[PDB]
Formats: sequence, structure tokens, C-alpha cells
Amino acid sequence: GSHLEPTQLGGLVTDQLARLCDVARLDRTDTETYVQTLATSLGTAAERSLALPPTTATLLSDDHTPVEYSLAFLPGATPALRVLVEPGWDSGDLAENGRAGLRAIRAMADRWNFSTDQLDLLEDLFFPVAPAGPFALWCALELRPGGVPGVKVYLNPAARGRDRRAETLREALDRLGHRQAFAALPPADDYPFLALDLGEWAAPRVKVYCTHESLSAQEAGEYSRLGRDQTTDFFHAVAGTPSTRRALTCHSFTDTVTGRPSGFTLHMPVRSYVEHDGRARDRAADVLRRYGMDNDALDRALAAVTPRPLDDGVGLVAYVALVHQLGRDPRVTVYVSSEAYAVQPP
Ligand SMILES: CN[C@@H](Cc1c[nH]c2ccccc12)C(=O)O
Ligand SMILES: CC(C)=CCSP(=O)(O)OP(=O)(O)O
Repeated sequence: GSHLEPTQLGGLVTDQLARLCDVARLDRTDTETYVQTLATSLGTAAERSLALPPTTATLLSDDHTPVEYSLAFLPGATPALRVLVEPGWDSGDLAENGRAGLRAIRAMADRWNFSTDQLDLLEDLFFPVAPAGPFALWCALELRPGGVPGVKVYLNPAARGRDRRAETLREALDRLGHRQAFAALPPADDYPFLALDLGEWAAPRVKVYCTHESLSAQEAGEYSRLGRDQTTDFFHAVAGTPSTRRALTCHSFTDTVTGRPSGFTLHMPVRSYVEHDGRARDRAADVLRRYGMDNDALDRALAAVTPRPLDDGVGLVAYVALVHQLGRDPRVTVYVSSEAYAVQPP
């Protein structure tokens, strides 16, 4: 059973996650495991009344819910379900938030027998005494069949101040053995996130995010070099095309030798391009359909999250991403908001 009520943050999010597990076709056992894993990872936030304001005005989601869901669609397969959580969200300040987040990661490492050595290597870079914003630690859980999830940790290159973003990112990549990766990164307006895979890997795997305030379809195609035409068509499809849009690229480095990324993702914040979620869902559905992906599952996933009409707001479909990975089929990922605190109006 569950100690959480539907008036509590944990009750709402576990209900949403359980329904999403059905869309992902996870069995009852795995579903129970992951609903409990989410509740535990939220800590005291799980029991917080939804009537109180969000403890932290987090960047994780627009309405400051410390959870966001995503579904990764591959051609002809049921989508894979992931959840992003901020374990330290119910804390008073950023330093306490980060401490609680690291504690959560350590508990996961103990439970699932993986090492935090690579993460520990970076602690002084990303968790200083008086950290800067906008966040401290997020955790992405890939909810795989079997009940043992994939785990990634997200860290803030601006933790030691905005002026040290590049210095911090470059020193982290160096410590991790990725001494040529920075040179592979496109021009950017921010380095909002560094992600580290945690698990059974003898060498670090990292993902570097770049914010582009005014990215063009042509530039997106350029940066996808690890392909160009699929990335440009995706840009137009999701952007609905003015000539430039705000977007993020992710650059995944899975070996330390070449300095070349093995993965590239274009993340399009569709919620910023459309009037309401009816339009955002339309564009995501069209992209999935064109790629031969499970577009019916998208509709079921949205309904699993909220029963509201899609046109009654915007931001439920937070992002659509095109994921390229050497040696794999392209993937489309749709990011879906919890809306535990607010529905942004059209
Ligand atoms: C309000 N959400 C933040 C962080 C974020 C959540 N999910 C993402 C997916 C892709 C890129 C970023 C994000 C933002 O929009 O930047
Ligand atoms: C959750 C955030 C902050 C960004 C998108 S998650 P991602 O690009 O790493 O997706 P994958 O783990 O590579 O499938």
C-alpha cells in the first residue's frame, strides 16, 4: 500500500507514474518498484501538501514540480519511460538541496551496486560551499523492465558562478578523461547541464548540454555531425516554421579517445512555440508518425498524466527531442510535465 494521499505531492506524482508505467507496458511488480523509488527519491517532499507553495522555485519544470516525465520512442516499439526528479527539492537552500541530492544518489548506488567514484571526482566543482543557481542535482531514472533502473546524474556548470561555467565544465571533462570533448562542442549561449551516467562502466560517459538562444534550422543540421536533413526537417516540424528559435543541443561522449561525440540530441521547447498543448501534441504526433513510432502511446501518456483538455493550457508537452546515436536508430523523446502546481494558460 501507499502512505501517500492524493492531496500530497507524492500521491499525485506516484499516481501519474503508475499510469505511465501502464503505457510503458511495465508489469505490476516493476510498476510498484518504480512508484516506490520515486516516492523515496523525493524524501520529505513526497508527503508535502499540494496546498502549500513549492518548497523550491526549481528550474526543473515551469510550475516548479520536482518531477518531469519523458517517453523515448523507437521505430516500432513501445516507448521507454523515464522520470527526472530533484531529490533535494524540499530543502531550504541550494547547498542543502545538493547535499540531499547526493545522499539520494548514494542510496541508489548502494541499492543497485554501482560506484559513485566518478561522481565523487567532481564534488568540489559542482557542490561548493555557497553554490550559485539555478539548481544543484537532478536524477534521471530510466524505468527499465526488471525493476533495476538506469541512472544519470545532472550537475550545474554554473555552481561556482556564471563566470566559471566554462572553467568548471572544462575541468570536469579533464578529470573524467574527456580531454578533447570540449573542443567538439558547438558555439553556445549557455552550458546549462552536465550529465554523468552511473552504472557498470569502467570509463566515464558524459552528456554536455548547450543552450542556443537563436538557433536556425541550418545550424541545428550543422551541429548534428557526430543526419543533417533529418535534423533540419525536425526543427521545422517542431518549430512550426521566423528563422531562429531557442533550443538545446546535447552532445554525448561515450569514449575518451577520439574527442568525437557518439550522440547528438536536438531539444525543442515546443511549449514556447504554440498556443496550447493541442498544437504541441499535434506536432509531436506528426513527428512520431513520420518516423514510424508509437504515436498512439503518446496520447495515452498525456491522458495518464492529466485528464484536462489539451487546449486548456500549454506546457504539458514541454519538449520534443530528436536523438541520434552512432549505430542506433533515431529516437524521438517527448517530455511531459506533471502540472502538480499550475497549468500555464494558452
Ligand atoms: C523548465 N525545465 C528546464 C529543464 C528541463 C527539463 N526537461 C528538459 C528537457 C530538455 C532540456 C531542458 C529540460 C528547461 O526547460 O530548461
Ligand atoms: C532531462 C534533461 C535535463 C534533459 C533531457 S534528458 P537526455 O537528453 O540525456 O536523454 P537520454 O538519457 O540520452 O535518453
